[PDB]
Amino acid sequence: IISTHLAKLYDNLLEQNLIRVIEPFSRVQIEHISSLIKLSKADVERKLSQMIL
Amino acid sequence: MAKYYTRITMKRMAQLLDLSVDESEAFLSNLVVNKTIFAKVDRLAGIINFQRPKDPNNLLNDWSQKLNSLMSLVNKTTHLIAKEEMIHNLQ
Repeated sequence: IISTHLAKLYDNLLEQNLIRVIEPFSRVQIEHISSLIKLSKADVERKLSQMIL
Repeated sequence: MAKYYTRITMKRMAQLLDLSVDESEAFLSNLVVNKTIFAKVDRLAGIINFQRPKDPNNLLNDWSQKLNSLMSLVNKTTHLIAKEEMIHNLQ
């Protein structure tokens, strides 16, 4: 049963981490935030678009 | 420096901390997210500031406070002036 909730927990935690790392400042490049979150650029861009929508 | 400065470039304060810019911002990030010092750094032009945004209620409120202080001071002057004249031109 743990594998049923592991993916959703990971997604929620990703959202939390992204909001935490964006929070401390303002306008910034995407390369730095991708390096901080150690992910690619396209997926981070889509995640940001979904969050802002 | 946040107590005295208003807006400052990245490299100047990095030099004043004797350590690299990335270390500076990484060290102040956990400070600002802990809500102990307020700053909004910009990582495109290397300009950082403090200076919380201005609310309409505040501006004219401080204006009224300055008015209050002015009235109190101008009221206090006259008594001192009167006691100055009293010791010289009473007789």
